[PDB]
Amino acid sequence: PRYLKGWLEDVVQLSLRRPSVHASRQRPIISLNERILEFNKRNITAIIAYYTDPIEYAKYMERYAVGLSIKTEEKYFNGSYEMLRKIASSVSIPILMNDFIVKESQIDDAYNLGADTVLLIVNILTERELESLLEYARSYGMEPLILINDENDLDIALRIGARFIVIFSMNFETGEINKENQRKLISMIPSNVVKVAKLDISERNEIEELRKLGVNAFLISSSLMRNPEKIKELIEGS
Amino acid sequence: PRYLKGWLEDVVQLSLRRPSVHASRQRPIISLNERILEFNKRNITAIIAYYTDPIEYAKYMERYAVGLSIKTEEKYFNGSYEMLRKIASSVSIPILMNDFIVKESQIDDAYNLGADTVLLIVNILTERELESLLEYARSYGMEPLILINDENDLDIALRIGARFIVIFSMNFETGEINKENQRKLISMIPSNVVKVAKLDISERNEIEELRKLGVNAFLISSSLMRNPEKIKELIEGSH
Ligand SMILES: CCCCCCCCCCCC[N+](C)(C)CCCC(=O)O
Ligand SMILES: CCCCCCCCCCCC[N+](C)(C)CCCC(=O)O
Ligand SMILES: CCCCCCCCCCCC[N+](C)(C)CCCC(=O)O
Repeated sequence: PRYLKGWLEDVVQLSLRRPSVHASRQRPIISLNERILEFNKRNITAIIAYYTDPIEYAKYMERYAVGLSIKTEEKYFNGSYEMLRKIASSVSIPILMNDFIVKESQIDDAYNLGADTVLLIVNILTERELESLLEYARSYGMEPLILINDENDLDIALRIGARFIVIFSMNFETGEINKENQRKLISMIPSNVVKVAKLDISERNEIEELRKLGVNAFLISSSLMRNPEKIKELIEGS
Repeated sequence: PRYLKGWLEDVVQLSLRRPSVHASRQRPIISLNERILEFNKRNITAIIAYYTDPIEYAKYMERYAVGLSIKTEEKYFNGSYEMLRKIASSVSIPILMNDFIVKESQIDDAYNLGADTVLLIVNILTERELESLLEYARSYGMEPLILINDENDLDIALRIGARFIVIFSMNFETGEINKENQRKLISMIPSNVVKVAKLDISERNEIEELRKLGVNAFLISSSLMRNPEKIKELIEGSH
């Protein structure tokens, strides 16, 4: 990967050592990106539920969300592989594995655990690595969601042929999104790319303008909320 | 302008020396790109008639075309400023003045002759010139149609904030379009740009699939045909 600083370098160092799992999947892959496209056709707002017990939430969100985002990074985000595997086997909507993917065995894990795609982060990989890991996931039938954070990220993402892009424009220190830069990046992205905008639930009212801007789906974090129904009702009312 | 070679250099040097005109516009701007979006909303195929007796042709296509393109380049395309004024004073659908625009006075000419927008061509202009002519056209209420011919063109147009793009991908000596590169370029354009594809009338069967790729309108040349009813009926049939 890249040679970074601080906690990002630590989580990169740790992820490079992530032991792979013995596991086998319960169902075939459900394409997250194509389901988003089918939600667009049917004029249903496509929201990836960004989860931070987890089985209860996944059960509730299954009837409403276009897909589920499950954190598996262990040191800084309290995730686990077993959590993912349990969620993936008892739900039948696409599961996105959310982690710091730096080697091919992590894509094996995601696949063997029941995930339907994985997150790739341009800003921690070389261009060579990103194309190699993008093609490795596709070998399993997984179009990964590629996280872009700035213009250079997007240049690389389009050069290697990414079809599934999530736009952050976030400071990896604080965690705040520059909405202005996010809008910019979204507007530079080809229309044959499935575009996902990262939001917090407090900015839920930006959804409609972002749709008109070309956004196909939304990766929505619910901050400190714990009640799936209340999360869902707050999304619904906007 | 950029440095160029062949006939393209010649027409660009001729255009730098194009005398301006002093006419008075006889009706307000009718926005071509918005009318295109109106047609999209109504599921009416939007086609810009690429005219190539012209007043009879214009009066006839006014009922069906989303807009008209009139050539005003004089030496190679047999166009004239006076033909543009007479057509524009006679139909009520948007008019596109198609020329080699390298200076602001030509945009003045378009406005004063009654055109509703202008063509700008990425590959004959520097980036600064193109951004400058873009805003000057916008000073009159003309969102120009920006012509892109390759990926470097498209990169420059999206950076300056082109909202209205026509995709050619044409060998500028022969006039032949690389069809699969035209489709590549179409798909590289963000979804919120109004997209126009150049077509020959013999390619009218590609319209539906081009709509599916995200194309909003079609700049259709009718080749050698001389009967405007036959031209319309040939397109009417293929839908
Ligand atoms: C798998 C999902 C991708 C999103 C992860 C983005 C990372 C940015 C979030 C901020 C993380 C901040 N923490 C918790 C590590 C604190 C570190 C603060 C610091 O830089 O000093
Ligand atoms: C090359 C010159 C192009 C002139 C534009 C001719 C368009 C022909 C359309 C004929 C109108 C037929 N209508 C009345 C049924 C409308 C068609 C509806 C549709 O767009 O499918
Ligand atoms: C006229 C408004 C601009 C539209 C874009 C022009 C593209 C046309 C390209 C085809 C060029 C064909 N020609 C005949 C002009 C070249 C031959 C000139 C010559 O050597 O006689």
